[PDB]
Order: sequence, then C-alpha cells, then structure tokens
Amino acid sequence: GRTTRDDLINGNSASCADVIFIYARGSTETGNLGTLGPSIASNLESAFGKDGVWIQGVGGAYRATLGDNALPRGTSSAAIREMLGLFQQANTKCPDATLIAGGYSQGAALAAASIEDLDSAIRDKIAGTVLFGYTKNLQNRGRIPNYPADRTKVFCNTGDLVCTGSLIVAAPHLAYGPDARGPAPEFLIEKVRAVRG
Repeated sequence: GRTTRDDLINGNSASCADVIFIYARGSTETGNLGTLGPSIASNLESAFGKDGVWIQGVGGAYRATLGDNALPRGTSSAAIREMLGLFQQANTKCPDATLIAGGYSQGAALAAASIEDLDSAIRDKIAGTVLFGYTKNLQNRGRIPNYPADRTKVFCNTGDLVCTGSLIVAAPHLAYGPDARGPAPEFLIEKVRAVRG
C-alpha cells in the first residue's frame, strides 16, 4: 500500500502538482492501485516530492472484472469513461501539469483505450505511459494507438501469454514487481524530466 490513492480527486487546483500520475490496476486487484501501483508511486514521490506529484488510481466505475478482458477493447466502456474523466480532471484542475500514466493487465488495456480516445491536446501532455502484462500487446503491435512509441514502455515477460494474444494467466504474468520497483518509475521519471527539465 497505500493501495487506494485519490490525490487528483482530492487535489488543490491552487497548489497543483507538477506531475499527475493516473494508473489502472489489474483484474480482481484491490484498491485503485493494486499490486504494482504503490511501488511506482513511492518512487515518483521521491523524485518529484510528495507535493510535486499526485497519485491517482482509476477507481469509481472501473471494477477490474476478469470477464471484461474478453470485451472488444479488453475492458468495459464504463471503465474507459472513468479513466477519461480522470484525465479530464487533470487537464482542468492543473493545465500545466505534466501527466504520466500506467496500467497492469486489464488496466493496461484500459490505459491504452483511454489514451487512444482522449482529446489529443490532453493525450499530448502524457509524457510517458508504462504498461505491464499488456493484454493487447500482440493485437496493438506493442503500441498505444495514437500515442508515440518514445513515450510508451511495455513490460511483457516471456511466457506471459496475455502479451502474445491469449487471456490465460501463467506464472510470468505475476512477475512484474521488479519492473514496478525499478525500470517503470525510472522511465516515467526520465520522460517527465525530458520535457520539464
């Protein structure tokens, strides 16, 4: 933990964070950050300061329901609406914040779909996005539609079947902890500092 973070919903628009991180958990995971999000968050807080970054999980209508992986975009329409609404909150509350995003498994599909759909002016403020166990990795050829490769980092372990077109969960799918502790926040921090200094 903390596995629930609502720093954007509870954000002070007169004291905006420099960086706002919006993260979607995997299927059946707890809180709004699940198993990987808190590790990313602690590293972001150290890099930007506790008051310099807002950590926001995708809660609300995102139920992280296992069966929704089988829906067209790998998550539900209601979930996409929730994550889009959070990106819009960030844009409205803190128009000069640099955004960053991420997701695990269904949450990676949700991040990709939401980012695809977002108004381009808001999408263009997401300096980096990390995807773990990306369930649309094969189908989307390793990319988030409408979003540049340089700003994307996919963590797809060998033998994680969801990265090669399946929805079956095998052991490598449970081995993203090291990535969440190290290279994923490293990438986000790098990409934010690239644009912010």
